[PDB]
Amino acid sequence: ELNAEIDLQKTIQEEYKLWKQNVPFLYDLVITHALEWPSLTIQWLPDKKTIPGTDYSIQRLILGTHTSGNDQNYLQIASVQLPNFDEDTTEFTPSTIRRAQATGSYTIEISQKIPHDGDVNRARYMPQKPEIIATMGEGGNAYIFDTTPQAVLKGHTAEGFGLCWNPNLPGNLATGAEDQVICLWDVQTQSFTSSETKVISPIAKYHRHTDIVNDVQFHPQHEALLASVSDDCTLQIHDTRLNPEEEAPKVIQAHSKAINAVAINPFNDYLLATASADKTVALWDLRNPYQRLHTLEGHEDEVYGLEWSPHDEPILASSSTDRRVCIWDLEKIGEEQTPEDAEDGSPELLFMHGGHTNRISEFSWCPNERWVVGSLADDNILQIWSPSRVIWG
Amino acid sequence: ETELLVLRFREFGVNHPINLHSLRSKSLIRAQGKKLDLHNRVFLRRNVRAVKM
Ligand SMILES: [Br-]
Ligand SMILES: [Br-]
Ligand SMILES: [Br-]
Repeated sequence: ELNAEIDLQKTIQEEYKLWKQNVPFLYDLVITHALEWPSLTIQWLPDKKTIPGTDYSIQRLILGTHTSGNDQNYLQIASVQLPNFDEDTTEFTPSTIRRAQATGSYTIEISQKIPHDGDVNRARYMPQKPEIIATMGEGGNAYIFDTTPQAVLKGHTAEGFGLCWNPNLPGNLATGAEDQVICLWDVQTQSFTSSETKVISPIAKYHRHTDIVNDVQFHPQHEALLASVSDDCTLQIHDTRLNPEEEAPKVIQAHSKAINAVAINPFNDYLLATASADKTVALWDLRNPYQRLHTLEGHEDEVYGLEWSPHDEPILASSSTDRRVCIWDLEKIGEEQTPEDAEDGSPELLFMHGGHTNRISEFSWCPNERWVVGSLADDNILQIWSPSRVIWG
Repeated sequence: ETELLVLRFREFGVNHPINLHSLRSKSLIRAQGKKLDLHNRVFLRRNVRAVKM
């Protein structure tokens, strides 16, 4: 055990040195930054601004804290000087707008710091109104903030990490927690003042999982479809218009071990992915739901993080306690490989990011750039990276 | 206060829906081919190459 800890800390040090040696041959962009507090959550906000007179743009990240002691917790918005490194994403013609260099200097400042009650287990901006952010906080309360608390959502009896807005019904929110419950909420920001904290109770509670509910997501094209995954090893599809006492119209024994994440494809309405403690990502056709489409193998430990590319239908990212973020290309499924190439894994494993030296907490695809990801680990390090276009183009 | 480990500028110049039924068959067919080629071999291929050389 002492020897295992010695060996693990040794292995990680060697891996990180080997990674740094190969970064020039793997990425078009790598940015690292030591945060003052570690964050459990990350999400890019939708906005990008080209800064006149500079070689960068300003893009923003939603972060949180988890002090877990007698220190104050905060919801944070960080502002990143994202260097102009891509001819395709920046209008360079006004030559006040310069191209960035490897010698340049770029900063990250905490642009907003809002006191938060408890660990920030997860934070998501409302898609229809990006100034509104929901969090999962102390004891299972969820909180709503207007960044330009406004509400507290009481219903959960244990902390939770599942939280998702409805992209087709503004202010509709779903949450899932370690109390085995999923709560639905109607958050009307009209009510918001600035003085008082409004207390909201759920519009519905689902008692359909028999263990911790780890993740929920609404279908991007159906305002009544909610997907949930749980430590009870099920993926469940709920029709929010139906009687909550009723069973979920479909219960899928998707894995034989805990399922940590669910991700619905933003372009293909029937394509869904689940990430599990069995070290695997499973793909599903919602029309043919009890028979898995494919298994994405490669991670060496539990898979926790999962997010489709916002730009390319066949591209999927996952993260794992094996300290890797992997990017998969579904179009390569079933191809043949040389024996040497197969040593790196399945052909659909397009790219591996191995820059983190601890458990990966969460990652988020940058919506305003080409193949840019922001990712977090336990040791306060934020990384903003982009694989070489030679690999994905 | 940020470390920039690499920057390589992307110069000027360089998206079809997935059919899920086709993906399912390709997954299953590839699995059949990889059990036949790699799993519990009945002889060592390197043995045959050595004898034929
Ligand atoms: Br969301
Ligand atoms: Br299809
Ligand atoms: Br031989």
